Amino acid sequence: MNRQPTLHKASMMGHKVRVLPNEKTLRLHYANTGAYNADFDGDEMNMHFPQNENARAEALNLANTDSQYLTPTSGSPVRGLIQDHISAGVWLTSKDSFFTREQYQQYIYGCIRPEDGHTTRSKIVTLPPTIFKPYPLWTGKQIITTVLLNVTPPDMPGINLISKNKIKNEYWGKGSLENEVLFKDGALLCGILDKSQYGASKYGIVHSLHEVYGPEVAAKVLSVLGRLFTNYITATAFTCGMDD
Amino acid sequence: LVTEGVNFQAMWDQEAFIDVDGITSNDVAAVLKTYGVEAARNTIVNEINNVFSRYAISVSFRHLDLIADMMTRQGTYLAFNRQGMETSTSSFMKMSYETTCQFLTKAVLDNEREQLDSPSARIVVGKLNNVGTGSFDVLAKVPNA
Amino acid sequence: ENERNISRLWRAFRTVKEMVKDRGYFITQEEVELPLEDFKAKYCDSMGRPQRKMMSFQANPTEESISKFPDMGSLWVEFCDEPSVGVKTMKTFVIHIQEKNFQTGIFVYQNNITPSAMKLVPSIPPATIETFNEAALVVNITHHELVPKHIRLSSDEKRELLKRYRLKESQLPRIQRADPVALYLGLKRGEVVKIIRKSETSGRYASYRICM
Amino acid sequence: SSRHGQKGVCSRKWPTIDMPFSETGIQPDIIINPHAFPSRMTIGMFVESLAGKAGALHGIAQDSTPWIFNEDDTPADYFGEQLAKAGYNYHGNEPMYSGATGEELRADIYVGVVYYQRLRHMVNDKFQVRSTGPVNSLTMQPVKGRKRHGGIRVGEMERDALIGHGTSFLLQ
Amino acid sequence: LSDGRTTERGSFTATVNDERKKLVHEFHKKLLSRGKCDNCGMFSPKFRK
Amino acid sequence: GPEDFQQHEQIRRKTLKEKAIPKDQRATTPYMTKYERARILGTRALQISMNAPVFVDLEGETDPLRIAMKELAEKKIPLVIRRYLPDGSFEDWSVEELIVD
Amino acid sequence: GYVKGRFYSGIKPQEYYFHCMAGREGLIDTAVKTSRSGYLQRCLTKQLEGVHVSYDNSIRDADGTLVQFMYGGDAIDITKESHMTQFEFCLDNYYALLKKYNPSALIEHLDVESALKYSKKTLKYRKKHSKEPHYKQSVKYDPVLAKYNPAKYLGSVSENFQDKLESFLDKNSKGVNEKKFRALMQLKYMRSLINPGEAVGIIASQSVGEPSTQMTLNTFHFAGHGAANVTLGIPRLRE
Amino acid sequence: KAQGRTSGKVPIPGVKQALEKKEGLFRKHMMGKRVNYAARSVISPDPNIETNEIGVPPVFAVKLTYPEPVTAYNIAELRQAVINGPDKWPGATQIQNE
Amino acid sequence: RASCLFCHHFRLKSVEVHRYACKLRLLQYGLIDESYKLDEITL
RNA sequence: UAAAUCGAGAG
DNA sequence: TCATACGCCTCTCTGCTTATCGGTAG
DNA sequence: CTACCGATAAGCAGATCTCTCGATTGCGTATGA
Ligand SMILES: Nc1ncnc2c1ncn2[C@@H]1O[C@H](COP(=O)(O)CP(=O)(O)OP(=O)(O)O)[C@@H](O)[C@H]1O
Ligand SMILES: [Mg+2]
Ligand SMILES: [Zn+2]
Repeated sequence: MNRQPTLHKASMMGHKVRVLPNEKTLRLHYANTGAYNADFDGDEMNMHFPQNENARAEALNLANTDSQYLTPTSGSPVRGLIQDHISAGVWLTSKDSFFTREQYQQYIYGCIRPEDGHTTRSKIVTLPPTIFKPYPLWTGKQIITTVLLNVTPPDMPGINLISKNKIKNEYWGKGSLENEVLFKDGALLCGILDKSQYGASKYGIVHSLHEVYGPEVAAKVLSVLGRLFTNYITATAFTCGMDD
Repeated sequence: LVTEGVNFQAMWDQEAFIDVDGITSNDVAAVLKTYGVEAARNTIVNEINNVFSRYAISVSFRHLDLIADMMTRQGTYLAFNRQGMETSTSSFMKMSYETTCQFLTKAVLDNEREQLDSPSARIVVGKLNNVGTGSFDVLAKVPNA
Repeated sequence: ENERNISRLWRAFRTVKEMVKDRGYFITQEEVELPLEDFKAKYCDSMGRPQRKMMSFQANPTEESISKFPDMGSLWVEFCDEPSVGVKTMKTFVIHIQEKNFQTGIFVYQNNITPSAMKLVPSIPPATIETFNEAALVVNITHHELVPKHIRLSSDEKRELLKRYRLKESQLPRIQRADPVALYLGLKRGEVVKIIRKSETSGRYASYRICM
Repeated sequence: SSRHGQKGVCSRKWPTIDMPFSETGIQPDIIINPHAFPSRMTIGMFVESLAGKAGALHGIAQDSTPWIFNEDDTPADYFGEQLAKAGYNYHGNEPMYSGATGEELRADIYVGVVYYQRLRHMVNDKFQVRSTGPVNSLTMQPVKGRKRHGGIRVGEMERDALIGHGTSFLLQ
Repeated sequence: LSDGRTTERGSFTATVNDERKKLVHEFHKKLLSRGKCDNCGMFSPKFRK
Repeated sequence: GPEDFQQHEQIRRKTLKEKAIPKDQRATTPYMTKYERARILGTRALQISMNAPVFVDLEGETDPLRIAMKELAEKKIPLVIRRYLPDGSFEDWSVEELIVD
Repeated sequence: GYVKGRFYSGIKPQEYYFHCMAGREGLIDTAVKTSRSGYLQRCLTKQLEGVHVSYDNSIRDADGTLVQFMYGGDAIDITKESHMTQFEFCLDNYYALLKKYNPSALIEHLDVESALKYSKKTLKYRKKHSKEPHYKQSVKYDPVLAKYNPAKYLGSVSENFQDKLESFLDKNSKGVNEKKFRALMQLKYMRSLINPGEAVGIIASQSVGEPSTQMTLNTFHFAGHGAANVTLGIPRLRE
Repeated sequence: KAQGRTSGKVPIPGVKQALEKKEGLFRKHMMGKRVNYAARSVISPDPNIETNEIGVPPVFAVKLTYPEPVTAYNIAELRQAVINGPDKWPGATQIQNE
Repeated sequence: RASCLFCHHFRLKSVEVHRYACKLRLLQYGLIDESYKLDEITL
C-alpha cells in the first residue's frame, strides 16, 4: 500500500487485508497516516497485490507496517494516534474522571475483545475499584492499567516507565503532579497520556512497550488504545465552539 | 574568529593570536587540498550536519558518515552527478541515470563487460537483486541413497 | 624581519623533526623540542643568518621500526640555502644520495623548483627523493583536530587485513599520493595506511586506506 | 466543502439513530471534527454557524460582507444576542445526547447551519483496479490510463523504497 | 597471475577504471597535441568539421 | 563426448570447491537475519504449495506460509542457506544451526 | 505588516491585504520546496542504491569496493539504537528484557571470554592514556570491534557504549547485580546489530532527502549585522 | 544532429531519442513500469481495523486474484471459491490447468 | 587527427605509444602499481 | 487501441 | 474551369572542450 | 630564436512524484479531372 511521492521507506508498507463490503474506497487505519503523510482529503494511494509466496512472506515480515514503527532517519517513532484520541486520553486519564462498574466493564470489553485474539487470557480480568465506599468508582488511569494488563502477555512483569507530558502542572491546579507520567508494575499511577505518550513522541508508553515486548505487542496496544478512545469519545464527546 | 575566504597558509604565520590547530573551514575542497582526505570527510560530515541542526532536524551520523565516505572513496572530493559517476564498474546504472548515449559509447568502445551487480543492471536484465533477501542463496537437503 | 624568518625556519625544522619521528627514524625529544633561544644559539650565525648548511642531518631507523619494516633504510634531510632550486645545487645532493647509499632523501626549498628536477627526482631508483616547501611546513598538519592519526601498515599487517576482509588491493578506499598526509607519511603506492577516526557514535574505530 | 476551504471526503453514512440527537430533536446532517479548526484558524466558519442558526430561527438573512463588524461590535456578541432572544444558547452550544448510549454528553455541543458545497471530485471518477488487461506493443507492459483499463506506475522512488526495505522479491 | 592477485580474465575495479580513464584521456590529449610526425618527419594536413 | 567439456567441468568444480569456506572456520553471525528468515519462509511455502512433503501436524491449516512458519518454529525446515561473501566465497549454514531472534 | 487584529474579532482591510501577501509567499515557498528536494534525493539514491551491509559487517558497494569497515563504527541499527543508552529504563525492566532475550539459550553458539578480556585490557589502556594528545596517542590496542565480530563475540561493543555503561554502573549503585546487568546489556548490544544485506545506502539517501522536504519551515533570516551569512538549507546541500 | 528545417511541424526522434531523456525508454520502461494486479482509489479513515490492515472495498475484492495451487489441504477452500464463482466473494475467476 | 598519412602511424613517437600501450596492458590485469613503476625504465 | 502538443484539474 | 498526392514547409546553474597569449629550457 | 607547456577567454553541452479529464492535428502547389 503506497502513496506518492514516496519520500522514504515508510511510505510503502505491507498491510493485511480486511474486506469491508460497503463502498469503494480503500479504508486505512489512523496510525498509518503519520508515515504516509496523507489526509483523508481526497487523498489517493495505490494498493499492489503480490502474486507469489516469496513476496507474500516478505511483505508480511520485512515490509509489514509493524516493523516500521521507528523511522531510520533518527530512530524516532512514526506511528501513533493523531488528533481526537489524544484529547480523549487527556480527558479520560485526568483524575476528575470516575467510572462505575458498568462503565468500566463496557469500556474494557469495547476494546479487549478476547474472541478475536486481542488478549492472551481467555477470561477478561479486571481491577478492584479505587473507591470502595460509598459506592464503587474506577478511574481512567485504571482503565489504561487494565487495558495494558489484558494486552500484555502473562508470565512477564509490567512496564516500569517514568516520563512526562506536554501539559504543565500549573494548568491542573496547585500542588498537582500530573506532568509526570509514572508506570509501576504495569499500572498507570500518575500523569495523563497526551501526544507525548502515544504518537510521534520518543520514550513514551508505546515506545517503551515496543522496546520491551517486541513490535507486535506495540501494534496491538496502539490498535486497542485507538479503539478505546474511539468508544470513549462517543459516550462523552469532545467539542469546540465560539466560547472557547 | 571567522573570515570571509579560505587561505590556510596565511593564518599559519599568525600563531601568536590564532591557535592554528583548530582551524576548521566551511569549504571542503580547500580542506581536502591542504589537510587531506580524512579532514575533508570530517568537514563534509560537519557541514552536512550543521544545516540540519539549524533546522531542528535530527539525522543520525551513520547516514552522514556513509555519505561522506562514499563522497571521498577515491581520495578526492567527488559528487553525486554524472561528472563524479563515470568511475563505476556497471554501465547500465549510469545509462539509466542520464546521458544514455554518452555512457553507451564509453562502454562499447572499450568492450566494457558488466557482471550485473548494481540493482539497476539486475532490473534491466530482470535478475533477482543482491541487497536484502537476495544477498544469499537457498539449498535443499535432499536425503537420497 | 629576520626574527620572524628565524621563527619560521625553526617551526619548519621542528615539523621536519616530527615528520621523521612519525615516519619511524630514531629522533629523540632533543632537537625536536628545541626552543627559539637554543635555535638561535646553534643554527644561527654572528648576525642571525639561518645557516641551513648546518641543519642538514641523517636519520637512522629505530630497532622497532627495523623489525616492522626490514627494508627501511637511512634518510637524509637537505635544506636549500639558495633562494631558488638550482640544477647543480640539487644535483650535488642527488649524487650524494647514492654516494652515501641513502634509501630516502628529503628536500626543502624556499620558493619554487625547476621542472627539470621534477623529471630528475625519479632518476636514482629505488631511492626516493621527496621535496617540501619551507612555507608548507610552518604548521604540522597531523596536529590538527580534524586530521586523524595515520599509521603505516607493514606487509604482514596489510596481508592479514586483505585476507581477513577478502579484499583486493584496489577495492579499499583510496588516498591520493599528493595528499598532505600522504606526503607526510611518505607512502609508496600499494602501502595500506591505518586511520583511527574519533567517531561521534563509536568513539575510536579504525579505518583503512590504500595509497594509489 | 464549506465556504471557508474545509475539504474532506465523506467517511461513513452515519445512521440517524447512531447520530447524536439534540434536546430539541435535531440530529445534524453533517459532522465536522473540532480538530480541523485550531490549525487552519477558520473562525469564519464558527461565526457563520451561529449566524446562520440565528437567521434560521428568526426567519431572516444575515449579511457577511467583510469589514462590517469591528473590535467593538464583535459578530459573536451580535449573533449571540439574537440566539439568546430566540431562546437558545448565547454561545451557539446545544445540549446533546449520544445516539448509541443515550446519555447526555460531557459538554454542550456546538451546532449550527453552514452553507456546504458538494465538489465534483466524486470517487466514481478516481478508482481503478486491474488484474490483467490490454498491454503495449513495443514493451508488452500494461497500457496507461483508467479509461483504457491500464495499470498504475511504480517509479524510481517506489523502486528505491521497495529495495530500501531489503525486499528484493517484492521488487522483482 | 601465479600468486593469485589476478585471474586470466583481469581484475577490474573502480580505481583501476579511473586510472585507465585518466591515462587514456591524457594519451588522447598528447596525441592531438603535437604535429610533425616523428616517425618520418612530415607535416600533415589539418582537418576540420 | 569431448575432453573439452570434461576439463571445463573439472575446473568449475575446482573453483567451486576453492570458493567454499569450511565449516570449521566460518566467521559470520550465528543468528538468522530477518532477510534469511523471510526468504526461508517464502521458499518453504512455495515448496509446500507445490506438493512437497511436510513434517509438522497440519492442525487445520490451509496457508502454506502458515505451515512454513510452523515448521520454522519446530525447526524442521530442510533447507540450507548459502551466505555469500563479497569476493565470491560462501559458507553453507543451515536453518538448524541458525537461531532466530 | 504588524497587524493588531485577531481571527476572533477580524482583521482590518490593510491587515487583510498584508496577511494575504504573507499567505501567498507561504504557498509559493511550499510549492517550490517539494520540487526542489526531488533532484537531490534522486541523485543521492541513484549513486547509493548499491552499497549494502555485507556478511563481514563491512558495508560496500554492489561490485565489491569497500566504503566502510563498520556501519558508523559500531554496526548498530538506528532503529534499535533507541533504548541502548536508557540504562535506567533497562535496569527497571531488567526482568522483562531478560525474558525477552533468554541468555540461557544463547550460550552454546557464543564466545564470551575473549572479547570481554580484550575489552577490559583496551579500556584500561585508554584510561591510562586518556590524558594524551590526539596525534601522540600511538595505537597499541585497536578497538575491540576491529578484530572480534560484534555478532559472535559477547562484549565486543563500542568505545562510546562501553564508556557510558561503565560510567552508569559507577555512578548508580542500584535482585540485580552489576554483573548480570552488564551481561544483559552486552547481549542487548549484540542483538541490536544491523543485519547483513541492509540497504544502508538507500536508507541514508532517503533519510537525507526526505527531511530536506521539510525545509524553510523555520526561516531564521540573517538579521544580524556583519554576520557569516553562509548559505543555508537546500542551496547549502546542493553545494 | 539532423540538419535542414525551414518551418516543419515536429522533428522525428531518432533511436537515441527513444532511450535518453526522462521520457526515454530507460527511465520510463525499466527503471519503472506499469504493473498488473494493482488498484488505486481514495482513502477514507477507519478506526475499526487493527492498525495493520487495509479496508479493501468489495469492488477490488472481486477483481484482484491470487494463483493458489490446489493441494490436499487447499481443496475444500478452493472448491468453495470455484463454486461461488467470479461474482460472489470469496470466489474464483479462473482455473489454470496443469 | 593525430595521425600520419605517409608512414601510416600516429604523429606520436613509436616509443611513446609503446609506453602507453604497455601501461594500458598492465592496467588491464589491474597492476595499478607496476604501470607507474614502468615509467622509470628510461635508462 | 494509437501517437504527440496545448489547456483544466487532484493529492 | 479547379482537388488530392508530393514536397516540403524574447531575463538559470554546473562542468567539459578548444583556441590563443604569456612563460621556460635546447 | 623557437617549440613545449601552461593560464585564461570563450563557447558548448547537459541538467534543473503519481493520477484524471478535455481539446487539437499544415501550407502550397501542380497538374490530371
Ligand atoms: N508538489 C507536491 N509534491 C508532493 N506532494 C504535494 C505537492 N503539492 C501538494 N502535495 C501534497 O499536499 C498535501 C498538503 O499537506 P501539508 O501542507 O504538507 C500538511 P498541513 O499544512 O498540516 O495541511 P492542513 O493545513 O490542511 O492541516 C500533502 O499531502 C502533499 O503530499
Ligand atoms: Mg491528505
Ligand atoms: Zn609519418
